[PDB]
Amino acid sequence: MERIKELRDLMSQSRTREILTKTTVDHMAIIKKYTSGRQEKNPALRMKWMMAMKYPITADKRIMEMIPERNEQGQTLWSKTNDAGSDRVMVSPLAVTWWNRNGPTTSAVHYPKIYKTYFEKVERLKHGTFGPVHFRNQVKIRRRVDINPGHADLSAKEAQDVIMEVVFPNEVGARILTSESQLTITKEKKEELQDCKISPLMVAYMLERELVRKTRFLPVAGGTSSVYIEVLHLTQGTCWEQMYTPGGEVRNDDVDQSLIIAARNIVRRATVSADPLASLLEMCHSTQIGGIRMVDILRQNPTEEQAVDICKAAMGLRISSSFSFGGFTFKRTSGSSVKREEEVLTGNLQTLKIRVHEGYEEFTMVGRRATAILRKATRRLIQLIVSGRDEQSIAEAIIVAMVFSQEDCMIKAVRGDLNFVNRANQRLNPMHQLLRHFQKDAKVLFQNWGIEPIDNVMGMIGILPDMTPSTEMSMRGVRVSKMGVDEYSSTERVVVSIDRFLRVRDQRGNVLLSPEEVSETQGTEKLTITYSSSMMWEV
Amino acid sequence: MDVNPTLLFLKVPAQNAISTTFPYTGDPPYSHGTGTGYTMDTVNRTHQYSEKGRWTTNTETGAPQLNPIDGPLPEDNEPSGYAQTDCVLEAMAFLEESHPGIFENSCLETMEVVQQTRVDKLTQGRQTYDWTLNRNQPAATALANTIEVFRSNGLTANESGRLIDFLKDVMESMDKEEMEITTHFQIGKKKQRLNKRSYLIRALTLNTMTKDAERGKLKRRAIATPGMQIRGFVYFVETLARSICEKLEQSGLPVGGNEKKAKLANVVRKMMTNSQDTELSFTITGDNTKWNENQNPRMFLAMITYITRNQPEWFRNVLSIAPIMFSNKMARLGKGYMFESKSMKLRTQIPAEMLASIDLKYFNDSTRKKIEKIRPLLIDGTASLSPGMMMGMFNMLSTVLGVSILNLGQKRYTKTTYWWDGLQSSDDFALIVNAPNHEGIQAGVDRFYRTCKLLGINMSKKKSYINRTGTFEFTSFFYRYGFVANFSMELPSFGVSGINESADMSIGVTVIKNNMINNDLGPATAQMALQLFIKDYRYTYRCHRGDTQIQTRRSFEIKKLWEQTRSKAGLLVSDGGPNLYNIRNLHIPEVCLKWELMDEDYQGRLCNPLNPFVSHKEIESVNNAVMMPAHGPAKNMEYDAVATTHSWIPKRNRSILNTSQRGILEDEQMYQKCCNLFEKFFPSSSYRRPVGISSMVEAMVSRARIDARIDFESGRIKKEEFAEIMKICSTIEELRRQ
Amino acid sequence: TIEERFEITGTMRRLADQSLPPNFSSLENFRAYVDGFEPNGYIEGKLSQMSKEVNARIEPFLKTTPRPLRLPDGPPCSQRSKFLLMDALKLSIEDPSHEGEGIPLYDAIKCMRTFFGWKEPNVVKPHEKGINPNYLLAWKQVLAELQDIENEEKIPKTKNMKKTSQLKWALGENMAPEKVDFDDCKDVSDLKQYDSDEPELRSLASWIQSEFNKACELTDSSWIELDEIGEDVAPIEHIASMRRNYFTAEVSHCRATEYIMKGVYINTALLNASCAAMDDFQLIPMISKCRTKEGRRKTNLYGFIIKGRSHLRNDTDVVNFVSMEFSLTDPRLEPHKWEKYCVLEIGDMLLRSAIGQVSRPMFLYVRTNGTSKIKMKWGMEMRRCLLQSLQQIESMIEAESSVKEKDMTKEFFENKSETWPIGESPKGVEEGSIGKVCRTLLAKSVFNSLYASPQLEGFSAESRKLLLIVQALRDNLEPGTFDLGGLYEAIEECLINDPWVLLNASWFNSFLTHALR
RNA sequence: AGUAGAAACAAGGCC
RNA sequence: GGCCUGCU
Repeated sequence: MERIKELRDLMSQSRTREILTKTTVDHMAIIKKYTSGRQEKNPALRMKWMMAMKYPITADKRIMEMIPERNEQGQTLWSKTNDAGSDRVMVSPLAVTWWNRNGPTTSAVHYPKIYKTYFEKVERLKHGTFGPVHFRNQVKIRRRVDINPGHADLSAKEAQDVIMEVVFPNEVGARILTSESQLTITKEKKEELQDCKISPLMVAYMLERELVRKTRFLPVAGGTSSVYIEVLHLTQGTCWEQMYTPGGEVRNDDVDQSLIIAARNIVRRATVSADPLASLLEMCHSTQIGGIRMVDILRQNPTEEQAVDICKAAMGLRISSSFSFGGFTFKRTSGSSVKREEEVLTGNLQTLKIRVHEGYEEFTMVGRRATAILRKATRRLIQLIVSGRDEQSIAEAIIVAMVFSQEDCMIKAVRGDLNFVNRANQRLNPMHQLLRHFQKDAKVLFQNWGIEPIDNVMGMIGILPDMTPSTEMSMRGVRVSKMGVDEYSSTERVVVSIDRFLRVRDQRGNVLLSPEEVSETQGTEKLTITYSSSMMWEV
Repeated sequence: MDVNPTLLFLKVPAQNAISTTFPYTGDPPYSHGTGTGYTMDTVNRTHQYSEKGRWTTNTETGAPQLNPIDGPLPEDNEPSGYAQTDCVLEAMAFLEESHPGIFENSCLETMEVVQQTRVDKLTQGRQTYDWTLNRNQPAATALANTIEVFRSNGLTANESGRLIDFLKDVMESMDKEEMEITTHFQIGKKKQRLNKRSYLIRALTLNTMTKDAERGKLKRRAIATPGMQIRGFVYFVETLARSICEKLEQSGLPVGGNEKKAKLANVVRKMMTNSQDTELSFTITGDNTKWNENQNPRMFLAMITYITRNQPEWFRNVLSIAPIMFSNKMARLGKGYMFESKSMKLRTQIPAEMLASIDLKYFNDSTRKKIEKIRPLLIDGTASLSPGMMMGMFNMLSTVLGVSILNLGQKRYTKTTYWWDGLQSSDDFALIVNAPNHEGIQAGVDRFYRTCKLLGINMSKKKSYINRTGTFEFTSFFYRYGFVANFSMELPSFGVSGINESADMSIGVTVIKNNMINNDLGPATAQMALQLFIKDYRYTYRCHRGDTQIQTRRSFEIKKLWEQTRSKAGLLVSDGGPNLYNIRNLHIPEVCLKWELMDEDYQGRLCNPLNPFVSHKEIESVNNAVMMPAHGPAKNMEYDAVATTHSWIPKRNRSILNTSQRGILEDEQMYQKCCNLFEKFFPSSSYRRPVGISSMVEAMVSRARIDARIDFESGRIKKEEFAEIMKICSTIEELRRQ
Repeated sequence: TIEERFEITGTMRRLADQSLPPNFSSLENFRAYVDGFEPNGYIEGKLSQMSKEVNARIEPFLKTTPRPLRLPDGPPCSQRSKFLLMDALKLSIEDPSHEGEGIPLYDAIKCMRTFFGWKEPNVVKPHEKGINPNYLLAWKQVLAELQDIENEEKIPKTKNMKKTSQLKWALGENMAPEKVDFDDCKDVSDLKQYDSDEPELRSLASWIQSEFNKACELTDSSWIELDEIGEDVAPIEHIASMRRNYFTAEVSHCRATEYIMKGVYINTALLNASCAAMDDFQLIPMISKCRTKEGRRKTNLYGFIIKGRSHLRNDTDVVNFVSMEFSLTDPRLEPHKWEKYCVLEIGDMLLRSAIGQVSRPMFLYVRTNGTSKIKMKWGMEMRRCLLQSLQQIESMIEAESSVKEKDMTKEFFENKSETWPIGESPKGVEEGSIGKVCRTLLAKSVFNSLYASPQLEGFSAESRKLLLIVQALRDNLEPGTFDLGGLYEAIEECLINDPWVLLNASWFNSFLTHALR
């Protein structure tokens, strides 16, 4: 009633009539931003300079009927003068503290619910457990780490529609919330905020912060989880490590680690089946995680892992920028390449066809507990530097780079029974078979690679056959460095194809993923994975 | 003994103490008066570095333009803007050859953006030269005034609410024989007309200003601000250029400081460690002199034409328009000049527009020479600036050219034992050239210099040097066998930010935590930063512990609050309470840190929605503060904070009351009143900007009708009220139609 | 389906045709040329034709290559700071009142009453271009006003000043010229452009080095009391607290921290009086609260300021004020340092002497000065110096703790074994402990804030580059340049008249002399 | 006068 | 003498 009367006044006024008739709804935002007020070039000087004047603050005009004109000492608390481009009135800051000492009171039980994230941060810190300070060289690796620790893994656009459906259910538009996760999130969030009386703009902002995922490049050592990055100013330094345990855990860490385990198990089964893709799809449909189905997470969740990527692509979803090989994630960074479809022999005299690439090319190898950088040419490796944590990590990176190089020094180092076919005359992949052969131990590949000199620049460490650092002469091209750059986080989402046997391929024709790159490791899910097809023990 | 801190560098390397060489604790140098002199100087310089070019007279603007592209080749090591179109195109071709499909994909992305993009995004911008008032005005104010003048003249396609339609309207505005603008005096307004040439020079012109708070230079520089017509085309061009630079491992401009450091470290390591021990490798940590002056918009048009190869023609035109306008861009001279008569003891402000006519008795020899050189180019108070870019509007395309020249040393194109690679961010580069001997290094650096002078990219010998690989500098990042912390660039961010009490507290603690994360700030230094920030906070905002005897104008309310409260550890530093912040608690706001210690009465007074102090306008500004970093571009600081009674907005300048444009305040007031009513009708007007193509009143009445019917069917509204509402709905519709 | 149609036509077509290389007349022909363009070895061809003279020959950089930096010649440089640094004197009352817990005017009256020995003031060192009797009359007016405040029952929190001709002159009142329209003043003879010339050249003097030497010295008082922080719960918090305790112990007794506090107080007071009372003149005492080593708190009065009017619009607009400071330093032993100062003789002082009592005279340095909003804002934040300095120290400490896997704060701060070159004696370079380094960097930073100028920024950058060239040479990384004498001319382009910049240049010359060996 | 340094303040407009 | 403004 009050608003329509205001409209009565607006339509009666000619100037208002002008603005209302000519302006469109599209320009309402522009007219919301229409202001003479220039933005402060030096805000500090202008908030230091103004706080020495009477009436430096502004407030709504209702202050005139809520706060008195002066306090007991006689200091004036508000004036009748109005702001420049507003109806608001100029008031001193003593009206604020007066409000805090003599103003109306309310019930702030809503605010913990509103600012949920901040209170989980406080509770996690209050219950955390510190330990010994360990002074030691800190190898800080720049890496993409999620900052928000209660993020429901929804993008800004993805979660703004859930926020609207929760708070503004009639202004959602054509966007239909397909995913089950979104509908559960909607109902649950709707329930807590049934009567919240703070502000729908700040309720929406809070829900955005809580539900919207956020990632930020940060130098990280030690733990990478989300609860471990909010305290990165406290756990990790340049010369000191601080042992610390979060008091709590978040659903996103569990959702991620359980999705990874589920997809790994699914792919492991699907590989031995007759039609891996059909089995994979049927398993992905008949399975769910923590009640919410897994496909919802698969469309909703961005996660970097070979099995998750295979699952997503099999569901026709977008995947990572560059290929995987031997459990490591390679991203090319220079040069072109063409395959050749050529033939060669081994040291055990077995003949094999492979595809060797052309041109000089640089690559950014990546992994779980290591990192590396590679430069090579047609059939020829040029150099490989590694930045792993443990020595066996550097060994893994070096053997992976040598197999990837397709050098004859590696081909002519194969000794023993290495069958390049299955037990039924089925052609396995040569590269993967070499990588499994050289994974028992590569003594001969190390003793046959070669040696070169080094300039001893940067104090870089030498290579190790059997734990013998050599600081002046070492294998050719292979170096080791303290500290790595990670790099791969930026992702140029590439389009791809998939074979029946789960061979991912880019638009060109090269191979990007395969069921052999997924780990052989057997983990234990953090959230309960529930599979209902006929037998509840097959995953 | 006389003390000398520089001798400290005889034991500690210069990179492990470089913070000592940064005098960032004192007032930054500022300009005081007009920037006309620097504008004239820059125009005459950029017309000097291209003087062997060809002159022309524009048939549309009448301006004399100097075109140096495909001009003669340079003969000395002085600056030159004679870029070669064939060489730029060859650079682009080799870039595409080394990174295939990059231009196709970038054009597809930018086409999607063009199809999706809207007009409201132009409100998110810096100061913009309004061409209706000839005055710098906020981006939204300038956009609104331009839209109003367009609709008053006849250009009305923009109701579509698309940026490309606003650009079509800008293009059809130029083919009209007379615009109609409005001018204020002192209170009313007056209609005025602008023939085609006048409107053309107003749409193509740029405003000029002096750049304050710049660290590292004795002499002041000028900067430009474009109008509303160029802003959309330059936005689209920067979208394309960002999309391209994102897919290049050699660019560094679209990424942050940490990604710059990552790229730099990978490149220096690659050129050092990956290269063989037999090869030598040398790093030139260089800069480019007169970068913007020598960057012709015609070669940017060539780059846009190449990048868009085999793309739709509409996309080609929309991206070509911006280089076309920059090639013809004009520069407003500035504020003018002040003249003092000492004998008569008086001062006088002459506007710059009279300089075309003013006698030259009143100027010093330097200014006399500048005016004499610029007068031929002066047309109606503005100087034709065709021969070169003014200040970094096309930054990312320049970075693309730098990455092309850096990519032309891949060793497939040099065809020689030497090669090179590096990282370039506009006006700053690091180039590691690897070669088997010092003759190869010299040949590589000579070919780099020469290939850089054939593309209009000049290398600063004054600011570049070559050493062996392992130590270098890039954008004040000092790499010495690993990156090193500086902390002197980040020093001006360690005080009160000047937004409000809550915001200043949150920003200070978050800046401390960030400087702890990225720039290796220590634990003791972080604690000291907390303590000093809190002292400055308390002294600025007049909020002392409350158990003190500091007599201020705001010491009485704080004492009453201190005495009223039983639990005193629950008060905020803004209300006269203790400081519970430490290293463990840098990631938590000041309201959640103190929530179990607060009294329920104080807790409910502080956190109250009915307060007259808290106002929030849009979701974008709720917790984001534009913070200008020193020796860097103005950034945006996300600051986690809790909405309390301390989260006010501060007052406005209030000088506009004494000027002819005083009636803009009433427009502001009505606009905000109306928008508040619309938000009442549409609750989500603040969160999500409304879209459609309907006049506001029709939506208002339609929502009123829906609300009334719903309320009557099952709500408070009774039949009499519903009838009255529907009667007014009909009355309003009739009034609107009339 | 609707096909999009973005058509260039009319004016923006013609402007389009006039925006190409010179051998083209239409965008369509240029676009066709590009679409048919295929690389055919064009860069190499043009390159060969391009003359050899265009090159980037690398000039080697050796020990004998870098020459010293030339400094300007001219009359000696004069003090620019807004208050006296080493020549300052303190009256005290020993009152247990924290940093701000007082009424500045009441504190000032108490710190002035404790001195007996006042005489009729007379001028000792005149201005040589002004009228010193007006400064004398202004001093006498300040004394009269202080006695008036004393007589009045309640000390005013803020005192206004009368607008006499001495203060109207000394504060620049009715000195600006009137603003008129150019069409009403055209034929005036002396109407001309503002003077825009090179600043007056000035050579380095002996005093900025003694000032820097004394700024790095210890003192008999504490100058920093820090806000409270939370209780330390983690071990790294205890480590940080012990580090900070060492830092503050070494740094709290240092003249640089005294200058930090002086400047912060003075700029706060000046800004607040300027914003609050814009038309009135205002008396502002210079107060600083220390705490002697025994533990008693002490208040200290340095003098008085008299803020003129302050109708400051731009951040560069100037507010004028008259500064008066007590001192014991005779102005007739370094008169070139006091070019802009008037110096009176106001009293006598008997300090604790073993040769009876000395009775050294006591002078008042009076001057007109000015400040801006930005200079005030940046001088209210001199505490940032404490951060930069201590941060660098902490960096060093951590850089050594990383090498030896153990905490090393105690060894450095107590055992004093490590020594960093921190200044050259006639015998040679002499090294000092970590505390001297801390105080030296603090004094550098404080001075940089006090004497901040564009010359300092420029010189800092252009000498950073040369420092890096010398470091590349020191690391045996065969460094080289392309135009080094020009780079020197670019460094020397910034040495004009600023004492701090000339001193930094002298330091750089000494560093180049002692390095490269 | 002073601040400051490539152009400004050292108050501005309105009655 | 009275009001207005202090980045317009």
